[PDB]
Amino acid sequence: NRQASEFIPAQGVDEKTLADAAQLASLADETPEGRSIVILAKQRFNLRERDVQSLHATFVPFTAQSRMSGINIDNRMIRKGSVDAIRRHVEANGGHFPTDVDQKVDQVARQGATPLVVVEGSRVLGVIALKDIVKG
Ligand SMILES: Nc1ncnc2c1ncn2[C@@H]1O[C@H](COP(=O)(O)OP(=O)(O)NP(=O)(O)O)[C@@H](O)[C@H]1O
Repeated sequence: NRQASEFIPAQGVDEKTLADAAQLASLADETPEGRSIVILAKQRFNLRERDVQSLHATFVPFTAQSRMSGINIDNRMIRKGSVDAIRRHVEANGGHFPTDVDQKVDQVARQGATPLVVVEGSRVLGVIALKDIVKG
C-alpha cells in the first residue's frame, strides 16, 4: 500500500501548513491512502480531522482517473493529487507550478517515494513524499 511519510512546503511555504491542508483535503477522499495522509499530520502534529459540515464546508471526492481529491470551505479551497494532476488544476484556475515545488516532487521520487502535490486555490503549498508499505 502507499502512505504519506513526509511533506515539504512549496516555495515560501511552512511545513506545518502543508501537512494541515493535505489532511483536510483528504477527509473528502474515500481512498485508503487519503487516510494514510490524515495520519501523517496526526503523528507529526497530533491534530484531528476537521468537520466540513460543521464549517458548512464541502468534501471533494477523490477520483483515480485524475488522481485528485480536495475540500472546500467557507473561507478556503484545497486540492491534492498527482503532480501532473495538480499542474493541470493550477492552469485551469490560471495559476502556475513553481519550479521549487516541481523540484520537491522529483526529489520525492528520486528518494523512492510517491510525490503528491498539494495546492490552495490554484497555487501549490507543498509536496508530499509517500513511503511504500510493500517493497521488493
Ligand atoms: N488521498 C488522496 N488525495 C488525492 N490524491 C491521492 C490520494 N491518495 C493517493 N493519491 C494519488 O492518486 C494516485 C492514484 O491514482 P490511480 O492510479 O487512478 O489509482 P490506483 O493506484 O490505480 N488505485 P489502486 O488500484 O487502489 O492502486 C496515487 O498514486 C497518488 O499519487
